[PDB]
Amino acid sequence: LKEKAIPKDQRATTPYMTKYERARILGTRALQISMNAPVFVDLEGETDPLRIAMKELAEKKIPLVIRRYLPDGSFEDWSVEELIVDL
Amino acid sequence: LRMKHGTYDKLDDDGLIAPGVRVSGEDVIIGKTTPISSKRDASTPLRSTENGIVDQVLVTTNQDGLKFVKVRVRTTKIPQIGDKF
Amino acid sequence: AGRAALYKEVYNVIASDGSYVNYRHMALLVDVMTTQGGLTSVTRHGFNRSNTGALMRCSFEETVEILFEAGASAELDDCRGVSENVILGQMAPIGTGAFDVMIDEESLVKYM
Amino acid sequence: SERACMLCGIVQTTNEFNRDGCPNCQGIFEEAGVSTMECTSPSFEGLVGMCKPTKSWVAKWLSVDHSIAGMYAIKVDGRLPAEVVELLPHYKPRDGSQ
Amino acid sequence: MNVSTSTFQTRRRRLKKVEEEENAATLQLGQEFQLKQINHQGEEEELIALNLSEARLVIKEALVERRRAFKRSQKKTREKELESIDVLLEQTTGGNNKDLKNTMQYLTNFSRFRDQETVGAVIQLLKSTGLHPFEVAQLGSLACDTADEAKTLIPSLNNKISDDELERILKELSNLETLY
Amino acid sequence: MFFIKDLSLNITLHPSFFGPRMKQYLKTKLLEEVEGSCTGKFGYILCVLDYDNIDIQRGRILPTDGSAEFNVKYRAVVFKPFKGEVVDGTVVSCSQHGFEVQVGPMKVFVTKHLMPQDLTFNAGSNPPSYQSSEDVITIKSRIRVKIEGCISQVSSIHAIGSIKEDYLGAI
Amino acid sequence: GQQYSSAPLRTVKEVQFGLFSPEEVRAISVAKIRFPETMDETQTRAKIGGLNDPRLGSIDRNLKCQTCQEGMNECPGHFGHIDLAKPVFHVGFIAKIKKVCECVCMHCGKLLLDEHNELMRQALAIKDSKKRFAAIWTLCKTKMVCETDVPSEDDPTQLVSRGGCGNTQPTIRKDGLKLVGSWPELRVLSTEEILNIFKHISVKDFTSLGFNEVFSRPEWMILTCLPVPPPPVRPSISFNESQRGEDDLTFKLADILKANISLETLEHNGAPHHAIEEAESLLQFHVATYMDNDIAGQPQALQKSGRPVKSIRARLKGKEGRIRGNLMGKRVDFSARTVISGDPNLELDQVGVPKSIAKTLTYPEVVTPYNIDRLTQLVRNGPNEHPGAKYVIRDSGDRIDLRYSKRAGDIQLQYGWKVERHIMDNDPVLFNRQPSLHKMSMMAHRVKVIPYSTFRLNLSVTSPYNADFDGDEMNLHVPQSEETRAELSQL
Amino acid sequence: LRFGEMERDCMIAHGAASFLKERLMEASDAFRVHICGICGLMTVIAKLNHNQFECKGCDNKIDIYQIHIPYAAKLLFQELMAMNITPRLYTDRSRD
Amino acid sequence: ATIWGVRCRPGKEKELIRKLLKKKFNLDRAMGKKKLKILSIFQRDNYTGRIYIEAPKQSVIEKFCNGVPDIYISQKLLIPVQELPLLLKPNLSEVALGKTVRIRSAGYKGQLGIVKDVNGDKATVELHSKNKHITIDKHKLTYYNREGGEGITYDE
Amino acid sequence: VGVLAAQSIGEPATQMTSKVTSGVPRLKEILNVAKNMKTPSLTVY
RNA sequence: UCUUUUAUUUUUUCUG
Ligand SMILES: [Mg+2]
Ligand SMILES: [Zn+2]
Ligand SMILES: [Zn+2]
Ligand SMILES: [Zn+2]
Ligand SMILES: [Zn+2]
Repeated sequence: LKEKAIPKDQRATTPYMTKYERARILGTRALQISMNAPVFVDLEGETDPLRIAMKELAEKKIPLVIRRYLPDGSFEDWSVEELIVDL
Repeated sequence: LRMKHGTYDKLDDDGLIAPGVRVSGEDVIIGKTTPISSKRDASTPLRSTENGIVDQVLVTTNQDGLKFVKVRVRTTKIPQIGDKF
Repeated sequence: AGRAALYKEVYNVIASDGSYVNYRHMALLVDVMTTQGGLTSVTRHGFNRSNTGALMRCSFEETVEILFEAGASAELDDCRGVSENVILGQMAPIGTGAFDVMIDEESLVKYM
Repeated sequence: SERACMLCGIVQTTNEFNRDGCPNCQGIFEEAGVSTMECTSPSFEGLVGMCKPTKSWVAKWLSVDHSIAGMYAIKVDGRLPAEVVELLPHYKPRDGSQ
Repeated sequence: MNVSTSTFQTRRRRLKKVEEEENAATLQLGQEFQLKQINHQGEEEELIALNLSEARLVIKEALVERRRAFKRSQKKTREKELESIDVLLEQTTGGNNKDLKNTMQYLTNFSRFRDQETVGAVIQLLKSTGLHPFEVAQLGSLACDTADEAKTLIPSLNNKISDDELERILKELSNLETLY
Repeated sequence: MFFIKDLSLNITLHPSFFGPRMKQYLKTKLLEEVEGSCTGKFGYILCVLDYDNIDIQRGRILPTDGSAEFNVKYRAVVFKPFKGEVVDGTVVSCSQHGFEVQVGPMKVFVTKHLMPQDLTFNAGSNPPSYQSSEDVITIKSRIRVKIEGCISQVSSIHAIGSIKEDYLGAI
Repeated sequence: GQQYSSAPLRTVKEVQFGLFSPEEVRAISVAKIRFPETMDETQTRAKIGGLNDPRLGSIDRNLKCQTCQEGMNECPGHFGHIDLAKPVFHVGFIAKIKKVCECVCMHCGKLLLDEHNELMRQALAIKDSKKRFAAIWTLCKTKMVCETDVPSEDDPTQLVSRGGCGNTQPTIRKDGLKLVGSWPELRVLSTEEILNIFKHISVKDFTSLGFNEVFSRPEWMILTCLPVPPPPVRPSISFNESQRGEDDLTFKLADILKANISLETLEHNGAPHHAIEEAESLLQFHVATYMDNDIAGQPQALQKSGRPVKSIRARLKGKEGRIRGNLMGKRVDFSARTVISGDPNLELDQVGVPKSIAKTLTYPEVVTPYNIDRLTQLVRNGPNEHPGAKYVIRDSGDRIDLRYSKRAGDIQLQYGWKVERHIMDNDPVLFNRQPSLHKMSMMAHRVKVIPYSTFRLNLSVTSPYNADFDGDEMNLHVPQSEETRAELSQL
Repeated sequence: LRFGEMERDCMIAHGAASFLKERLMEASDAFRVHICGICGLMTVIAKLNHNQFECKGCDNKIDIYQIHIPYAAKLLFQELMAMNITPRLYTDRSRD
Repeated sequence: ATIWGVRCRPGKEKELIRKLLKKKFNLDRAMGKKKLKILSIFQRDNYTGRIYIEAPKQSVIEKFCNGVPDIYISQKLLIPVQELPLLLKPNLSEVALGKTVRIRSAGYKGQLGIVKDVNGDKATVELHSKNKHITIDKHKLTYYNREGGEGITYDE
Repeated sequence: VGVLAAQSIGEPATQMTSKVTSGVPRLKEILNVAKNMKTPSLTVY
């Protein structure tokens, strides 16, 4: 049943990236870069996957989406570049 | 059969390490074979976290006549940082 | 009134020795203790007699008795519990497992 | 060494059979002309430590009430000879047959 | 065994032992072959069936737009049709999958209607009859002549249609048969 | 009997394969995984429809591994034989024990204990054939068979056929 | 285990509970266990039809299970089944059986009350199964007779026939491991009669009670077909090379099976009805001590050595049990403990690590073109220097140990492989004080390689750990994945 | 080293779910077990060499799923199944 | 009908009935006109761990079974009359490894040691004065016979 | 937050040192809703 | 061309 999906409008969640979120996206992208996924930013002599993921998040160029599960089983898809990561 | 990872070169013909020779890590000190109806070794290796010098070795016979052995190993402990006083 | 009085008593206990603990920790304690009708004790007979996950309940003291009860009653556990996900060995919804990460197909193709 | 009689069930040493025969069945055995060795067997089960012939209701079932206090087996394997089966019509097989 | 294809009906199969209704042609279908079915957006609809001529047409289409997809990816009588469809499949698939080839051969030596307009007319007529999709697919697939004969082929269809109307649809179908 | 139906599949894609060619690579893998497969539960998945409009939704990234599981929704024509159905097919091979009839993608086996008496095998024909007083059956001939039973194997389905009722025979 | 499988990769999302049916046990078991002898008979280990039957699972390293052909490393174990000649109660459900029996009629198998009664409708209205069951039990305790008819709501004088028999109900009591009914005509209720009434109970009758027809039907409460666990649940111990000891559970299974053999033989032969009774009592005792070794008010079962037998509740209940001891928390690889020291010359977020612990622990990193040269230098250095590696994982999963491989220069690194490089500087590693009483008592630091045998930590950090340098010990846990180093760094 | 209940508890407090996974599953003990859709028990005769998966009693051969769980959890579930409790593992969320 | 079943240790029904019955002849010989009220004693091979004695009163049986070891007189049951006919029914049923060696340009000069494992191009030796293993190339180390004396380079 | 509050309330309990009972026994008594009370008290203004 | 072992439980002792 796709009725549980909440469209882009009506979303009643925080637009700011949660610290747990940012932890997971950095870890996920660091792992992908380690396992030889493509790189979306210029490699300025950076070899550490975690730091490459840091630079990618800073440039807001990670092709990832957080499905932000609501308590009742509902959910909201948030694009990572659309999330404002300030902390 | 199943021998231990310890080095067996140090052991003498009697199968017992003599004093004045180092034994380190898993080096065997007593050479044991446990035949049953092929040699099927059952030796007692040295402790992996222990190193030192074999200080003394004694061979006797228990009350049942079976051979008994006691092997004393000596080491020097100099104080290090983690040592407690 | 029972909840707020019990908060006041806990705060008195914490402050008797001079220790200061933030209000909302006590608030959340009293609210879990009073979330049902009465004051559910933090004991064998209290919160552990609730309707939470069977595996979570047996993770507390009375394990085999609760497991026998769950088998008799054919209880279904939804595996939304921390103890459940620890026991079965999945990434529990703790702080990062509350969501999942998804590839952005459209953005990936568009940037190329 | 132990042997069990096949008619009255008295059990005792093969030696004591060889000396005194069968105390309960001596008359019948002599009348039929059969030695006690053939009418005894070594295979027996279900002993009975037997005291009161005239008062034991177990004995009333097992047909020992007319015998002496003694040593009796509920089962004694074998078929009794015809030369005593005919002369003791009231007997029944002790192996549970019939 | 292998990576299987999942299912959309959230089945209630919670420890119930094998209780599937007996597989039969008397409408005693499986649990997943039911009249009701859930669409992609989540709406309940009636099962849609189709005849052999529909099978050939939809397969031909699906192959065609698959070819057009391959193409834009790389940018950046009874014999000619057989040969064209053969070379179509050969250029489409690698060649190892012989099952599609066998199905091609079967569907192309057996099907009644060769025209999309005739196909649409028959679908509209079967809609007017309003019978089960399985039933109408069978009727458009198999060849029949007489009402009693057709009842014999489908014994389930006892109390579903009048003899006069079955004869009517049958003669209408007979006229709509194409002569290759 | 060739029903169009709703199917979906989980495809796990290793992180190295993320890229511009995400679409076409997954497309090809899906076609290999679906074409030619067979399952007793669903029948026989012959051909996936609307290739160009298959929706590859937002795929999960697995927790332990970066591998991404995509649930693809699609339409596909599925075939499952049913007990008690009349179908015509072509004989592929003949023997004293049976002659194997090709029905769609799969073969139907017919036993002599369910055949009319008049039909009689003759081994003097090359290939071996069955003769009657009104018709002759041979490999290159269309024959109408009545499926009564189905048995499912690991990667196939088999059907049991007979011809006793009216209009069941060779045309 | 560790091998390719073509099944889908999956995570569980519910756990259903219930009971085995005897038919389910019979259908799911791979073998029947009938011979009490476990092994050693005629110097053959494959005791067919007995305990530790190879069909139940591999007993040792043989690469041959006779069921899956996958070896002990992969075999999950397959149960046997033993059909008891008579049914026997479940220890865990003694109170439950008593409760149901006093709730329901012991002749017709019907509840003493019905929706005709107001209190009964109120009790049934409770949605939650446990409180509902409690309500019905409290109501049916007072009733001690089956009324064939009950007054009607429309007219009290009018009596409506509720159905069922008219037999007066007995007072059930618990004496030891059996139930005794006082009608007084006091008598022990036969477990066969109890199981008879339980099957005769209707579908609605227990659906109203806290039971489900599909999951846990009330007759399944009683053991008729005991499932015999596979060898991995009951592994054998070795005193010496020749002296082998069967596990406590295996010993209890052998005892139960001997009891069952005696009982079925005694059934087949003459049944005095009291020898049968004592044999049934012994079988129930053996099952009860096998499955629960802490029965109140009853002699405790002793092993050969005179010590309590390690039973199911014994292994699942205590802190060292399977849940608390082996699942809530449990032993860990890629970790070290040692004494701690204060080092004011170390940054706040940084911890000194002994060189030996550094050379011991490793973190596996996948090969990339970014660090191919670095990983080549480390694989050349080998395990024997601090910067190096201990293992290399090939794509096929074949793992080569550098200490035992002399061709380390020849081994060329390829993308996709994994090298178990040692922990270098700046690697996040969790650092733990053992009385972890609060969140801040477990934090991740940055490794600093230093040659000495203590964990040097910057000394402002001792406050959250509540740590001294008076012999305290702390742990270091190395993350094994980039995912985990990331979450350790930013959380 | 024994990742105690206190240690697990502090990790829950911290929120490092991937660490708690990798500590309790990858480090301590990881076992792949096969289960079937109908009953969801670890009694699937899975001959991975022949790629044939069987579940007697439910007769199915298709709805077979592999799950990675700790050996401790596997052995607890075996223990309970001996104990006539059903630790039954399933997929479809029904109550939602 | 007064037949009472008594528990006793299994495997010795034969011997316990033997001791009881021999004791009974001894007693009956000993006593005068009054002689004790025990009617019969027996057992079954199929039913182990138990004996069956037919006697009128519990104190008579207790008095009789005093002085008999191993009998569990504390467990007796009065067998009901209905169970007796069925009970009494007649029919039931390299050369550098492990050698002594010295180092000659390193911080550990003059250290004797024993070769343990070699990984190619480098040998591991345990210092004979300190508790450490060290890795160093073999061509640069000198090997001796088992006993101290003549020294040779890596040419054996 | 639940675990956070549990640890935040448990940590002071370990370091706890006109009358009314206080300290660890009092915290235990609050946690364990007890019908009987060591030192009942009623403050009436 | 790799592999290759270190029983179990009951007790006691102390360590933080
Ligand atoms: Mg300290
Ligand atoms: Zn005689
Ligand atoms: Zn197996
Ligand atoms: Zn009744
Ligand atoms: Zn199943």
